[PDB]
Amino acid sequence: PLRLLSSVHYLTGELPQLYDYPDDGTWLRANFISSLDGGATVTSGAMAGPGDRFVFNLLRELADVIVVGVGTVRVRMGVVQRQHRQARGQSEVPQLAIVTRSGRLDRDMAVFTRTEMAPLVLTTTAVADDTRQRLAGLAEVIACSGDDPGTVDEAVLVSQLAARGLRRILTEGGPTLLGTFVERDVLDELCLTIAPYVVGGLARRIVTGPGQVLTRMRCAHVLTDDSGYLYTRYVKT
Amino acid sequence: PLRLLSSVHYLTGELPQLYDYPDDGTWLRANFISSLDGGATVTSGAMAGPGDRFVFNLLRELADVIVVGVGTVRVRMGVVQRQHRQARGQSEVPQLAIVTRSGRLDRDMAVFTRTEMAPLVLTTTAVADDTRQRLAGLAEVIACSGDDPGTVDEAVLVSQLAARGLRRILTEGGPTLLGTFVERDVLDELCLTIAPYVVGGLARRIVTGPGQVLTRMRCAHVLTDDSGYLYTRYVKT
Ligand SMILES: C[C@H]1CNc2nc(N)[nH]c(=O)c2N1
Ligand SMILES: C[C@H]1CNc2nc(N)[nH]c(=O)c2N1
Repeated sequence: PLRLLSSVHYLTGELPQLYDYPDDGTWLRANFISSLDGGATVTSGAMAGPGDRFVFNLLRELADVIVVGVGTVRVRMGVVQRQHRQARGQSEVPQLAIVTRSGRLDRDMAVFTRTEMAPLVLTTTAVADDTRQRLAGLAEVIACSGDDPGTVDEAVLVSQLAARGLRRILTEGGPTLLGTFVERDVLDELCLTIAPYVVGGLARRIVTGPGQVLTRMRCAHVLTDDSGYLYTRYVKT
Repeated sequence: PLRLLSSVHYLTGELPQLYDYPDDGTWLRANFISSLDGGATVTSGAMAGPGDRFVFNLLRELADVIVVGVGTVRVRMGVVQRQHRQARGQSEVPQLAIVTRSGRLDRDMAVFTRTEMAPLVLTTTAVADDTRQRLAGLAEVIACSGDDPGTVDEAVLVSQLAARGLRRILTEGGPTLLGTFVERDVLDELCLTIAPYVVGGLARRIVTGPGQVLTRMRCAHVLTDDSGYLYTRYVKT
């Protein structure tokens, strides 16, 4: 009933295929890293070696847009990355989209200053106009409310991105945003690097919040390196 | 730099070898299960299928003693298990050891009633005598203090078990106890079942507490089944 996994193929070229987005339709992929004991932070960078950086950069290269919660904002491509993106018919650098319920973003933000192009600000119908005026010249502000003008509806958010030709979506956090995607069951795929460390009880998980679900996912692949990291890809359902 | 893992060997007999304890010396192994998003509970049973039950029972079968914190106590072997244990020179059923700093255990406890043999109660020098008197007939009470008679020293605990011929140690929790083992760096091995679910932000991790470490571990193996569970074994350092 059990089978041993082992190294069977040196990844030839072949990696982007293992992380391909579907040929059509919207697809929301998350990429996170955690310790063996489920801790997300030490930031997570301390747990991330060269292999994980390689996967991380690849997933950014494949994405139309990278969606990030505003807590975490408090995107570089190199020549080859830009080439590959252009060949596949994408913008040279992926768009950044920042999720905020309050819209309380400052112009003086690091996020607005060191980019090639204006990020998207994804927010509610209720604060969209004022946010649009305050961020004039810096960001495109998009209302992502469903039935309730005072909240962000995750399915609507995803649809708003798709409607702008940004159907291949990547999110890297933070844990609150990811927790809402998981709670609302709009997360299509989780790529998770399992780092070979234990960190003890203090650290938070890769998801936080009040939500509680039991969403079955299918294991699409597990990669590894000599350092004993596991680079996993799981897909609904 | 990356290699693809895949199924290469149907586990013939062969499983206990993959989970062997060292031939001599003390060895503290933990066995836990968690979701992809690092949640330990839904209890953890809801995430545990037949494969995980099989591994769980095997690890109990291999152990000299199972150490559990008192929060979690609020051990069956079948004929074949007993045979195997006897062949390897072990007691027919592994000993249970309950860790308590306060010693505040009641005689009326479920843990004392449905067992073949008296559990060990691992506690402090300061409360050992009174605990010994209250639990007369039900438990052997062992003081596990190091320099401080009011605390449990994890290294001493492990040594007290070893001194009684119980050098092959398994712990299944709870998260506070595991968190102290991790914090004190006395955990030699973690067997971790990664269940193919996300559960959202509410659940706790497999470890809790104030501790914060960065302990590198080596990946000894990863097993899998058709359901997409990963049964991992990591070892210090
Ligand atoms: C901030 C986090 C976010 N998500 C991640 N995912 C992987 N795989 N590696 C990281 O360093 C990080 N950093
Ligand atoms: C109570 C927990 C304890 N540790 C475990 N480890 C595995 N692998 N499976 C479980 O159900 C459990 N149950």
